Amino acid sequence: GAGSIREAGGAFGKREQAEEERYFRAQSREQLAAL
Amino acid sequence: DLEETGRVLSIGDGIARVHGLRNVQAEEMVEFSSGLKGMSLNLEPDNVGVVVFGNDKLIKEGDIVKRTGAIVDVPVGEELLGRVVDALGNAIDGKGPIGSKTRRRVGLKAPGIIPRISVREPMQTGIKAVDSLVPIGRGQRELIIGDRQTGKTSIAIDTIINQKRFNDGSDEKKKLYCIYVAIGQKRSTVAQLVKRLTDADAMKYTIVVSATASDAAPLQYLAPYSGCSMGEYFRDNGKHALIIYDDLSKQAVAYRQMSLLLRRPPGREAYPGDVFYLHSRLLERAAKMNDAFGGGSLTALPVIETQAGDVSAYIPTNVISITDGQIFLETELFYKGIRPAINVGLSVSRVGSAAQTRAMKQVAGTMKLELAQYREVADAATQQLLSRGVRLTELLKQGQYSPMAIEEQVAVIYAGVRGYLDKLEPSKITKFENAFLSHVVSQHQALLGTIRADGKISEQSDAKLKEIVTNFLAGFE
Amino acid sequence: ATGRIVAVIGAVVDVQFDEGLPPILNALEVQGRETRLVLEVAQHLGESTVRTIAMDGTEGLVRGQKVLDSGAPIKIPVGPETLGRIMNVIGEPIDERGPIKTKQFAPIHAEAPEFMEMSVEQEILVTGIKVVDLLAPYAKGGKIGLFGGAGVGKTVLIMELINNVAKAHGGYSVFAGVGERTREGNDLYHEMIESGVINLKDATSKVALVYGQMNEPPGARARVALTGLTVAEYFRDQEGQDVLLFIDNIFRFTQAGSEVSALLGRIPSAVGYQPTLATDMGTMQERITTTKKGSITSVQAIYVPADDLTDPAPATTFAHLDATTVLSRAIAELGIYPAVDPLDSTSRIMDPNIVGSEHYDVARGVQKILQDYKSLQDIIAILGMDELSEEDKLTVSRARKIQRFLSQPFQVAEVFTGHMGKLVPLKETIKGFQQILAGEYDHLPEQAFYMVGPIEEAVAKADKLA
Amino acid sequence: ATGRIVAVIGAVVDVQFDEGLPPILNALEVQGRETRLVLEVAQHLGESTVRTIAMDGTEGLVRGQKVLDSGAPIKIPVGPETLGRIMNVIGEPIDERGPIKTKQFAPIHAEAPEFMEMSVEQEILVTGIKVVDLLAPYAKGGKIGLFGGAGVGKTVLIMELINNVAKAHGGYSVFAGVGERTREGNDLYHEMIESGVINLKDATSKVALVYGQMNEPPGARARVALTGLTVAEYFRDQEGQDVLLFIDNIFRFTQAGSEVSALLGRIPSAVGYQPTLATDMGTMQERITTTKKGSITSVQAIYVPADDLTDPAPATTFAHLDATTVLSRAIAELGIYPAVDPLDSTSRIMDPNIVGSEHYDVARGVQKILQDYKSLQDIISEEDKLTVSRARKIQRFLSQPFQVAEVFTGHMGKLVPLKETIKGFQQILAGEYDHLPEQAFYMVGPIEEAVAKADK
Amino acid sequence: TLKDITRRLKSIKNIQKITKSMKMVAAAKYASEQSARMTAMDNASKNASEMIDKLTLTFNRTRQAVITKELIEIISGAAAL
Ligand SMILES: Nc1ncnc2c1ncn2[C@@H]1O[C@H](COP(=O)(O)OP(=O)(O)OP(=O)(O)O)[C@@H](O)[C@H]1O
Ligand SMILES: Nc1ncnc2c1ncn2[C@@H]1O[C@H](COP(=O)(O)OP(=O)(O)O)[C@@H](O)[C@H]1O
Ligand SMILES: [Mg+2]
Ligand SMILES: [Mg+2]
Repeated sequence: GAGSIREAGGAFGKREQAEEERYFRAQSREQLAAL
Repeated sequence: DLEETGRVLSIGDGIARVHGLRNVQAEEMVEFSSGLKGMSLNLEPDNVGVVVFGNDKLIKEGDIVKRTGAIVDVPVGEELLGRVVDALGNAIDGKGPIGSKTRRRVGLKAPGIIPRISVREPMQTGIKAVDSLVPIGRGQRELIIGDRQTGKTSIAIDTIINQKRFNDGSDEKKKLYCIYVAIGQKRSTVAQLVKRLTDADAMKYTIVVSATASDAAPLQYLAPYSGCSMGEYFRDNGKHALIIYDDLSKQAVAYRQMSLLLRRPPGREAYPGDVFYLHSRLLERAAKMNDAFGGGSLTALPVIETQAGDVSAYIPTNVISITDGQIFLETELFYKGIRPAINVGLSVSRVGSAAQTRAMKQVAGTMKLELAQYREVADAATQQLLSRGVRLTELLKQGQYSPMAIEEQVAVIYAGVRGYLDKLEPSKITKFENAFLSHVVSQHQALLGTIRADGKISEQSDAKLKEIVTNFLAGFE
Repeated sequence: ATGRIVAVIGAVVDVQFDEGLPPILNALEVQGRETRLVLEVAQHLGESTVRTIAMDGTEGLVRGQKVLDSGAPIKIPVGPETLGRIMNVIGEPIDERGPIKTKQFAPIHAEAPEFMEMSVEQEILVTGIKVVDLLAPYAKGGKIGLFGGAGVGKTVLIMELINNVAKAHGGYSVFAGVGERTREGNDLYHEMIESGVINLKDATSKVALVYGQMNEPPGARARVALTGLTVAEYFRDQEGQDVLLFIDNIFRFTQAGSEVSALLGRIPSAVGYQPTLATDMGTMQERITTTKKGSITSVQAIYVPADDLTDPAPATTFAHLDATTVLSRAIAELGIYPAVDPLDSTSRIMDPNIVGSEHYDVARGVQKILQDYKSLQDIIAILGMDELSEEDKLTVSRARKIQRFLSQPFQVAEVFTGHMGKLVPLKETIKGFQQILAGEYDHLPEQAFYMVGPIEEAVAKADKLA
Repeated sequence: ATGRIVAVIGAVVDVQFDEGLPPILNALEVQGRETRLVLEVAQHLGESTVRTIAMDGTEGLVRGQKVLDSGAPIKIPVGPETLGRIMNVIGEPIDERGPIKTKQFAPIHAEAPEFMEMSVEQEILVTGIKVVDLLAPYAKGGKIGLFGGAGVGKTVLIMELINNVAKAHGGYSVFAGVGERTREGNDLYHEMIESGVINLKDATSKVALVYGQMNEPPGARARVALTGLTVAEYFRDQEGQDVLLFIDNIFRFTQAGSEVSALLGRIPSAVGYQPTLATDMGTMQERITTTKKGSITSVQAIYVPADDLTDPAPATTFAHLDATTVLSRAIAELGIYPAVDPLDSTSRIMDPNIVGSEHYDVARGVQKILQDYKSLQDIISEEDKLTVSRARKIQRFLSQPFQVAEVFTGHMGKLVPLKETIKGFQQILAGEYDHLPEQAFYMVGPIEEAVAKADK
Repeated sequence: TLKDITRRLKSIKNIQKITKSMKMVAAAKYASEQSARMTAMDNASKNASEMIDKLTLTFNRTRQAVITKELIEIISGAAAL
């Protein structure tokens, strides 16, 4: 049952997605500035 | 002569197709050549479908079916007290035949609106938790619902044994004749139950109707109605009866077997559409009559077994919709030693409050409120609520086969609710309860007799109670 | 016309006619019975045989027994003479007070009112119940439905509504007890006698009672709702009166139809129900309506089997109602009574142009905060309360205060709760909930809002706890 | 009465009789076959036709082939001559050791004992196994659910129960292989031969075997439990013994009944089980009881479908169970044998009014200390270390060497009486052996053997 | 619906395993905030186990209902021929 927290689309699957996008939108801004 | 006599066409699936019997009535008892009896279920243009009350092994194609001319009825009367009968009224205790003078149809409709009156007088179970928090009145239908092995039959047996203190006295008003209907139980369990009632001398006012697990499904279907007719006898002749259906889950399973073998459309959990009517027409017959109809009553304590505590299932919710309240028994409590494992937040008695005596009311209103607070909390005040609630929950525990008189319960709950037990530690509550109860029984029969005759606690009796409990708590471990 | 019984299977009886086959829905009288056994023609089977549904027990019926055709459907007495009386499914008196001497009789099977008779006016009906008046208000002349499983408070709520609306009502009232407890009918009868709404001595009675209860065979349970309908329809049409019709329980109509459909020879539908569930329900429900000849405010308790709202019977009833009060067992286990689910109860007059922008905004804000709490429930359950924002904690606290303040003590519930009942005006409800939503009571504990009337009683209870 | 086949649809055969229709549950004999084919009457269809279920395969059956009425239900040889033998559902030997030469035969369909033949108070059946007798005792004439399958010593416990009831009570055993794998049936036969429970050379055999294989039609698998129960009924009613009856498996008995009911065209109930599930289970289980002559105690292996205990088959079986023995692999990998889980095994007669206050209190104390020790393990104080020590010693002292394992392990087997068990655990709980090492209790009988092992 | 219940069971089983591992990791790193995290993850695992038990009951109930419903559909289709 891997990735079954996000696949169930609950309050935890939305919390996970919000984290991945927040962390990687900050990384992409820090990676495009240098780029 | 194919008008009062037929020949079996087919047999199997518990239904015998009979050719002939042209003058047979619907729902009439027929008699097979083997000695078995049946009921005319389907009158059809070319045959009669007969529900066999017994094993299909005994009925062959070509056997003769004679009609008895009577719609299905059972022997009723006082002559059944102390006897163990099967679903048809035949004695299975080997004590000879029943000498009954009266028979009564098993499918009679419950009384109407006018013959009834509100439930007013108490049905004492002798169980502190029931008699104080979930009081039952005469004429009520109170459901005992819970998982397997949670103590339901024990509640019923304690009630039956408790009725001895009233059935031995001279108050004919306050007597209660009991009927125990075993449906789908083990036969050895019913034998041990009948011995428990014989030891406690509770059989002389009890009828036991036995349709056990090896009996054909039509017998387990018929047993509750036979027992209810035996009770309606008392209800209609000015007396009071209590009937336990143990349990209606297995009766619904027997009826589902019969219905699926008749190829009827299954519904929720493969149950037929009329599985609600099956129990509703039965539990409606438990009624309190007004005085123009004799003033008698019939109280029903149906039992229902849930699966993993699910009380929102089909049959549990049906019976909850039929009855006047329920006594929930939880497994999580029963394992923790809280016995009777009565859930007080979920059990209710809709019409029993008006039946509770005044003394029990005086102590039980306070007990119920304190328990509600203890539930709603679990500093320096909430800690006192928790302590009082814990002491009360140990005060509600009780043993088996030892029901208590109402005055003794009043004394114990009094000691609990005024706050004397707040000194002791919880593990000593049962010790104090038993010792104090023995003390009050031995040296204070006058105060208990006054409370019992008065039905309430006068300020005189309240003062005497405070004195006795302070002295005992002073001189106690 | 006279026929003879050829088959008896439960409540279903086949009758074969030599001459004069009776129409469908005609009432037939069985000869040779102690009491009146009425058969209602349901189907024409062919070969001059009809299939009927018995309105009473069929025990003792013999094949070949004679049956007379009445020439018309079941006709009950209608009029002002039925007020204060109790009649059964076939219009016979069951209160031991003699014959109901009306001057007309109406068949219990009638056509629904046409499209050009419908009435569109939607004035509110204040009930004094905070959750009902706030979130799903009832309308005068509308159809109210109270959904709920076993033991959640449909009868308590409908008795509270009888107490809060029917006594204050200016017109007549009809209570149809359909497949419920007989002792509840006895209780209602005697309560109405003491409260004066039924008068046994003169003609000032304001309620007519029709009872076919759960001890009745399925034919009586299937037609007693129609009998009550007929009484209410007479009051609405020939009197032009405003009528109050209480039906408890209307699910038993469908359940009895299912029980007889088993034997009428029909292929079962979903969950074993009759294939005609929706059209039977529609034929019955369309007669319970306000026309432009008179008004019928209708309150119906709908049983929900095994707490499944998706069951065909409640799911079909949902479309026939203007206001639905959905009681929840989960809410009843939290001690909140009435157990109304605030995010499952709806009303059609919950419209700013009908209830005003203040009422509408307060209701919508309450529902918003309750939905937000429900969304947070999982995180609150696993990761505890402390892993939330401060705004989420504020939302949770306000939502819990609002949950408590939606509860209310009823006057019919005093006997087993001890708290005196409360009848909260609509102004006080809107004000209290506006104030809680504003935060004016974020300092009081949530347990102060539990089981109170107006918000002033909430602040008094808070002052008495501290 | 002679009939003729009118229809063959799978394992269902319709037989028409031109005179003397046989009652229901009668066995019929199909004529002209190289192996015995038996049909059991299920229904009377009308027009002198009965519908039957076959006990063997129906291939090669011809419409019109003659069928003989036996005149009774399936009759099997019952007697002491069935001990050590294997018979199938219709009572013929399947071990190739010759005919079973009993003097009488009994029909496999019988009514349960009447009401007045029942024992009115429950007594304990002492097995000589410490953990069973103490924590989850067996009742005479009761039904015991045996949980746990392979790798937990189920067969060793079965054979030890056979041996111990033969020694302590003098009562024989019957093993019914309901839906048995033929490989595991051969394995069981040979483990019983090597442990002395079955003796192929003299009449000292202690168990009778009845095998209904997995490759037999559902009727045979639905009646093999009745065949075994009939052998046990003989041993109880004619010799007044306390008989053991093993039903492995009971879920397969339910499954075969469901398959037979589906073959007969009956509408399935909830989850697909026969509509007669409770009554089939009841008519079987009610014959397992204590009468005035003797008793039949039944150990029954429970399989739970989908680990769902509310499934209709377990839920119907659990209504008859008086006890429960859970064989846990977490106990076996821990080194304890028998691998009985002492906290999950239950009993209905673990009640002071039945087993006595002393027994109840010792058992309760043992269970409470074991639960406390599980709690303390979960966190790994002052006396909690002493609770840990006493609970380790109790865990070890629940073990026991079996006699049926003597040839393989070398250790002598121990049949501990009830009083010695009660007092040994009572003494360990009081602290009378807080000095002895914890491995002085591992694999011993009475507590005296523990102190004797502590000496060395 | 059976698939919704299976999704939720799988999700909460994963949450329970993760919080148990986090409790062990905090128990190692604690050998005042580490103690709080250890107890908090212990409580989260306990609550997740209770939700898992209730959902397993609901799942078994729903799968029994689904089997019964499909059987009834097949039976009613066969009885109409
Ligand atoms: N108040 C009690 N105090 C102590 N023990 C009790 C109490 N009630 C029941 N027990 C014990 O729990 C056991 C099970 O109780 P009981 O048989 O009455 O409940 P049940 O629900 O009817 O069980 P079943 O499902 O087999 O019918 C009893 O044998 C009894 O030993
Ligand atoms: N408004 C209420 N306040 C307190 N308790 C209530 C209320 N409504 C219902 N209950 C509880 O539910 C019980 C039965 O409710 P009931 O009116 O019989 O509903 P139903 O007809 O659906 O079974 C009551 O006896 C009471 O315990
Ligand atoms: Mg019981
Ligand atoms: Mg109701």
